[PDB]
Amino acid sequence: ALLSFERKYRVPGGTLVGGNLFDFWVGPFYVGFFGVATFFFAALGIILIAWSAVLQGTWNPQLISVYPPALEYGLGGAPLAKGGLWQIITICATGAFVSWALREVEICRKLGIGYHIPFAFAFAILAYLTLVLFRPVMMGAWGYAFPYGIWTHLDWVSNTGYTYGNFHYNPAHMIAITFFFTNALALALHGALVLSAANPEKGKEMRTPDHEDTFFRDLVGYSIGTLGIHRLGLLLSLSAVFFSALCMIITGTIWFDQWVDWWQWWVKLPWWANIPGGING
Amino acid sequence: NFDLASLAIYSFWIFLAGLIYYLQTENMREGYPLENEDGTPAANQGPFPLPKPKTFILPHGRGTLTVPGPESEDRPIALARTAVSEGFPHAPTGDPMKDGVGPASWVARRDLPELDGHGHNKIKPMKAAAGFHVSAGKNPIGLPVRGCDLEIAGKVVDIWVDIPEQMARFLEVELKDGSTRLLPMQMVKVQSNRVHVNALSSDLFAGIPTIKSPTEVTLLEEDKICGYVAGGLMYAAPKRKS
Amino acid sequence: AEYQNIFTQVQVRGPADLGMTEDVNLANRSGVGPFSTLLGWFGNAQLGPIYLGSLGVLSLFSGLMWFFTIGIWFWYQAGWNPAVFLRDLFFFSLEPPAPEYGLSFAAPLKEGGLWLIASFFMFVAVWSWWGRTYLRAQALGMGKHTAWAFLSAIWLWMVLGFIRPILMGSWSEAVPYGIFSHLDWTNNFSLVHGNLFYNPFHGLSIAFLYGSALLFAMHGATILAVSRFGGERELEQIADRGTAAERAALFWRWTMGFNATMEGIHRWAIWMAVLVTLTGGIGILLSGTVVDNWYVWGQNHG
Ligand code: BCL
Ligand code: BCL
Ligand code: BCL
Ligand code: BCL
Ligand SMILES: CC[C@H]1c2cc3[nH]c4c(c3C)C(=O)[C@H](C(=O)OC)c4c3nc(cc4[nH]c(cc(n2)[C@@H]1C)c(C(C)=O)c4C)[C@@H](C)[C@@H]3CCC(=O)OC/C=C(\C)CCC[C@H](C)CCC[C@H](C)CCCC(C)C
Ligand SMILES: CC[C@H]1c2cc3[nH]c4c(c3C)C(=O)[C@H](C(=O)OC)c4c3nc(cc4[nH]c(cc(n2)[C@@H]1C)c(C(C)=O)c4C)[C@@H](C)[C@@H]3CCC(=O)OC/C=C(\C)CCC[C@H](C)CCC[C@H](C)CCCC(C)C
Ligand SMILES: COC1=C(OC)C(=O)C(C/C=C(\C)CC/C=C(\C)CC/C=C(\C)CC/C=C(\C)CC/C=C(\C)CC/C=C(\C)CC/C=C(/C)CC/C=C(\C)CC/C=C(\C)CCC=C(C)C)=C(C)C1=O
Ligand SMILES: COC(C)(C)C(=O)C/C=C(\C)CC/C=C(\C)CC/C=C(\C)CCCC/C(C)=C/CC[C@H](C)CC/C=C(\C)CCC=C(C)C
Ligand SMILES: CCCCCCCC/C=C/CCCCCCCC(=O)OC[C@@H](O)COP(=O)(O)O
Ligand SMILES: CCCCCCCC/C=C/CCCCCCCC(=O)OC[C@@H](O)COP(=O)(O)O
Ligand SMILES: CCCCCCCC/C=C/CCCCCCCC(=O)OC[C@H](O)CO
Ligand SMILES: CCCCCCCCCCCC[N+](C)(C)[O-]
Ligand SMILES: CCCCCCCCCCCC[N+](C)(C)[O-]
Ligand SMILES: CCCCCCCCCCCC
Ligand SMILES: CCCCCCCCCCCC
Ligand SMILES: [Fe+3]
Repeated sequence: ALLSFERKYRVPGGTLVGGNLFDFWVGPFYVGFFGVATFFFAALGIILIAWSAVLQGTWNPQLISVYPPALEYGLGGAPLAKGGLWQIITICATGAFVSWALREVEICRKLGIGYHIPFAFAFAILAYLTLVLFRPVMMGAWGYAFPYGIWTHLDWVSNTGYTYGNFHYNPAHMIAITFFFTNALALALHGALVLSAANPEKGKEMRTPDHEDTFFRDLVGYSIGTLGIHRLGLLLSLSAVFFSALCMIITGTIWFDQWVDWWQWWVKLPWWANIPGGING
Repeated sequence: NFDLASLAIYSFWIFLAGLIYYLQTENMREGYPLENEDGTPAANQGPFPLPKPKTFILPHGRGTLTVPGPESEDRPIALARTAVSEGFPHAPTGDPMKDGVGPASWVARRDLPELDGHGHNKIKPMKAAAGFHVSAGKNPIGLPVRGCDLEIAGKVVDIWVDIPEQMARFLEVELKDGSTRLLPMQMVKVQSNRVHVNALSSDLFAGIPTIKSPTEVTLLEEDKICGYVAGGLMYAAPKRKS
Repeated sequence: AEYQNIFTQVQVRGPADLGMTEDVNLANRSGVGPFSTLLGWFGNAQLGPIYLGSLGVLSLFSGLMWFFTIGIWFWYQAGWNPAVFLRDLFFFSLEPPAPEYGLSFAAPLKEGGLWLIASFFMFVAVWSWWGRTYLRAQALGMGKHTAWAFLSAIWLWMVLGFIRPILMGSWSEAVPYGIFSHLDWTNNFSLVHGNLFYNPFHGLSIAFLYGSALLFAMHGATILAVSRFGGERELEQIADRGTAAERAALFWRWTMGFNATMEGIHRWAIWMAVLVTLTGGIGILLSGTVVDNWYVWGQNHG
């Protein structure tokens, strides 16, 4: 089934691999070679999760957890039930994520649009790889990575954070959080602005983009504009995930203490470290 | 075991499901009902119903829009089925750039210019926009325009500006025969000595659709222009050198 | 390397846009400020004008008072020493009254009274700012979506500083005014309540915060990818669908099986973001009033 305007876009071409072999749709879904590759990695990764759920002995999805190998295995291979399934699932998940991004590229080419979307998606893949590949390898063991379970991966977050005191004090973590908050603020503002112009007061005609700019200038003295707000949204969400990965790649590799210590440099500079009173004297 | 927190979280999940059903139906106001590839309505429309119609009152006396409503392309589509079963590409029967299919597609928008809040034309050539000038970066005007065949197609003679947003939207380019075409700002590179256009070779510039007026561009025209230029990425690829 | 439309290539400038008039009292609009070429590479270069009526003046006054009340306390904690001020700036904290004072407004100045005074100023500043977001939209004849969405952020702030302390019986449950101290407060809150990761409303709040970054990345990228067809002119694309809106929709339909409309994506957007603080506020509201231990509560409900 097609959207009413869809037929004229459903032309051949745009594939990166395989010519017209996989150039077709299943329902709404475009396939392409990397659609086949995505299905392959996804199916196999989901089978292994099923296998690992049998080894664990439960069908409850809230209890299934696929753990990486013990720290003593270092960066080596592990037996399937002792961390090996986690290793293979990580390969499958990586394969599926990258295949997904390349399928998006093919869709971009067939439609003649820019490649922004798979480019933005790559930041998320990078952040995933920071936690399961880059940081574990830099620390020397797969077991520093997180487990694949709904609740166990939260326990991992809490365990990892409190290892370094209050993780709040990690300064890259502060910047990332600021981007996450500012993004959600910008998203609420942007969705509200457009809807308030398309759906004005009762008894009114549709507003114009000029009304959107006037509203924001009246409110705060500046309107970033219709193009700028979508550039800003892209930059805010990507910068949040960039500093997220930065704040984790440096933890346990170039920094091993409680993060509150990082600021204690500012506290004990020699020209005021000893001034009595305040908080630090 | 039914404390107030359990009541709250169960309640939220009921609300969220209703919110999702509402959001999905709101997003079916264009393009639905689904059709078969022959254009007849599809048997399986999914589990969400069409939303009841809503009306927008367009500013400046342009009428009303009611969605959803009976849909129509209002243009011929030069494509042919390549398979009895559904799911396969439809192939161009003619010249897809000139016929406006695939990534060269355009939509039959109203043949009227977009207006600003005051009812004046939103997009005007700089040479008719009192006060407007380049303020930073390379002024392209008078630069030579170069296509993906590394040949020269013409020179920049004006900039078409979004007045309300103070933004360059189109380069007006004069061709060897003395006529002009609009080029989308988003599809060009302003360099120190030239404007480079990767999407088209020099000899496909004259096929860019033309506008009826030297001082305004309609919504229909913008779509034809932008669709044509973007379609060069797939359909001018033979003439894309190095 | 193809133009990506992340930064403007060529900036253009015209006479300053003084804005739509509608029912705006033009007496209260400022003049136009300077154009910023630096800002003009990313968005609009024009600064101002701004609207400053009674509510905006009341809001800025209350807000400065709030700021200055915290600052005076910070100077007092620094023994009036400017070097101690800069050195320990992030460590100063204006804390709420001690639990002994309950909900009384009779705490001495240096033992929580200044906190109550600051909180009063911040309460007036935020609520009058809220009234401003409503009246600025009303004066242009716009929907009230911005005021409604702002109420969601206000809800979480009201729960943290005011509604939960009241239900608990003590101002000492409220959040201190300090850079580091309010981070310490946040961490202690989770520890005292048995691990906030097991508060399901916290989990939901995180899914929408992540979901908001997911969605703005998707939407901002989509619009930039179709800006070569004028896709950012979203209002006229709502009133008269163009190939930008069609290609945007078809990208996502072919990718994940369904899609939005130009109007409808902004309904996904507003709800994704407001649900962050809506659910968050409920999660905090229930902590200590109804649930003492989220982990233990979690174990007895699966
Ligand atoms: C949600 C659970 C916690 C909490 C947990 C965290 C954590 C964890 C972090 C922050 C961070 C910050 N939080 Mg806090 N925060 C809470 C409630 C608040 C409230 C409030 C009204 O309730 C305020 C004003 C703040 C303020 C702030 C900022 C100092 C900073 C970045 C916010 C941001 O991105 O804004 C988006 C909005 C904008 C960017 C617009 C401009 C806003 C300006 C910057 C806010 C100014 C506040 C204050 C006047 C600044 C003084 C600066 C000088 C020291 C004088 N938090 C509650 C209690 N908050 C991060 C940080 O950097 O901490 C040091 C951080 O890591
Ligand atoms: C007690 C715990 C500690 C702490 C310890 C940590 C630790 C430890 C880490 C963080 C990290 C993060 N923390 Mg912290 N953190 C604390 C308190 C906070 C507070 C707060 C209000 O107090 C906030 C706002 C944050 C905020 C954040 C973010 C900056 C960041 C998570 C986002 C991210 O990385 O996304 C990145 C996005 C992804 C990883 C998603 C990738 C998705 C992939 C590409 C695709 C998936 C596809 C899927 C399988 C397919 C599904 C198919 C469909 C179902 C059909 N923290 C406390 C102090 N925090 C994390 C971080 O930075 O990671 C880099 C991290 O590891
Ligand atoms: C990013 C920083 C930390 C981390 C910290 C946290 C914290 C802290 C929390 C979560 C929460 C969640 N995280 Mg986690 N999480 C990390 C990495 C991941 C990865 C991954 C492959 O990288 C995935 C898929 C998830 C997935 C999840 C969900 C179960 C849940 C809500 C996410 C959400 O809505 O996001 C936004 C995305 C969307 C709204 C789109 C939909 C995405 C869907 C819902 C994901 C489903 C995945 C499915 C369960 C697994 C695959 C099934 C296949 C059939 C094999 N996390 C890393 C280690 N995550 C929250 C929770 O409630 O956990 C119980 C929570 O409180
Ligand atoms: C040890 C720390 C604890 C923890 C303790 C808490 C606590 C405590 C709280 C949160 C809350 C939040 N947590 Mg938690 N959190 C932890 C781990 C995490 C992790 C992670 C990866 O580990 C993540 C991603 C998060 C994420 C989040 C957010 C989803 C949520 C805050 C939403 C928001 O936008 O607030 C930011 C928005 C606001 C505070 C609203 C502000 C609105 C007002 C009106 C603004 C006034 C501005 C003022 C006037 C200044 C103006 C300046 C001028 C403009 C210049 N937490 C661990 C388990 N978390 C909050 C929540 O809702 O919990 C359910 C909360 O209170
Ligand atoms: C970089 C900014 C943000 C971002 C952006 C972003 N995400 C994106 C995109 C973009 C631009 C897409 O185009 C793409 C998409 O298609 O969205 C609809 C995607 C997407 N982001 C997704 C999820 C997601 N994004 C997240 C985050 C973010 N995405 C960032 C905050 C998060 C979290 C936790 O924050 C999640 C869960 C998907 C909906 C989608 C990618 C879909 C995909 O890759 O499909 C192929 C894979 C499969 C069909 C299944 C693979 C299964 C594995 C083999 C087995 C399971 C492995 C897994 C590790 C188990 C995990 C257990 C958990 C409990 C830990
Ligand atoms: C949907 C949830 C998200 C959300 C939404 C949201 N916030 C909002 C809104 C919405 C929909 C608004 O409409 C409103 C707004 O006006 O935005 C422009 C607001 C807003 N959210 C703000 C902040 C904010 N929101 C946050 C969070 C969130 N907001 C969530 C993530 C956070 C945090 C901690 O994450 C912060 C810090 C403000 C920018 C604004 C509310 C303004 C307000 O209430 O002001 C009252 C106080 C004053 C006017 C004076 C304060 C005193 C200071 C010394 C400043 C004044 C000095 C000088 C005049 C200005 C100088 C500094 C620079 C700005 C130049
Ligand atoms: C302005 O613009 C905008 C829009 O638009 C106008 C938009 O919309 C959007 C989009 C945004 C929204 C719609 C808002 C809502 C979205 C969110 C809230 C974000 C959260 C997203 C989700 C939670 C959904 C995620 C779901 C996913 C990831 C998809 C699930 C995946 C599947 C169910 C299957 C995946 C399909 C695969 C693997 C690809 C290949 C397809 C297959 C089915 C596999 C291949 C099968 C085979 C091998 C069989 C082959 C058969 C053969 C050989 C025989 C021949 C067959 C024939 C019959 C032809 C945005 C941003 C936008 O800003
Ligand atoms: C040179 O220095 C000068 C003097 C110029 C300065 O001004 C220096 C200024 C500073 C150093 C600024 C310092 C400011 C900060 C560090 C701000 C940090 C603040 C936070 C991190 C805020 C955390 C959260 C705050 C909260 C949750 C506030 C809650 C407010 C309540 C909702 C209000 C409830 C109302 C009450 C209790 C009053 C009741 C009265 C009624 C009428 C209802
Ligand atoms: C036990 C149940 C607890 C929760 C109770 C409700 C659960 C079921 C509700 C689900 C549906 C929620 C729909 C929310 C959005 C409704 C918006 C609407 O229809 O009216 C606003 C209106 O201006 C139109 O918006 P605009 O056109 O943008 O002004
Ligand atoms: C006591 C302090 C807390 C007050 C209440 C806290 C919870 C408030 C929650 C607010 C979120 C509301 C939904 C946000 C999106 C709005 C979508 C919508 O449809 O809004 C209705 C509005 O279009 C009606 O028409 P207009 O007013 O003309 O725009
Ligand atoms: C004196 C000037 C000082 C200015 C200080 C700003 C105040 C702080 C707000 C930041 C949020 C900015 C996010 C912008 C969100 C705008 C939402 C939107 O869609 O705007 C698009 C454009 O404005 C349609 O005309
Ligand atoms: C986690 C939030 C995602 C909710 C997903 C809602 C799915 C909508 C599916 C609608 C199907 C549309 N279709 C294919 C019939 O056209
Ligand atoms: C408005 C968009 C809807 C997105 C739906 C996201 C679903 C996330 C579910 C996370 C589960 C949290 N918890 C604690 C209830 O399990
Ligand atoms: C035995 C070593 C394999 C452990 C798993 C490594 C993770 C793979 C990352 C992506 C590779 C394509
Ligand atoms: C939370 C999981 C959301 C997954 C939704 C996928 C729906 C695909 C719709 C296509 C049906 C033909
Ligand atoms: Fe938008």
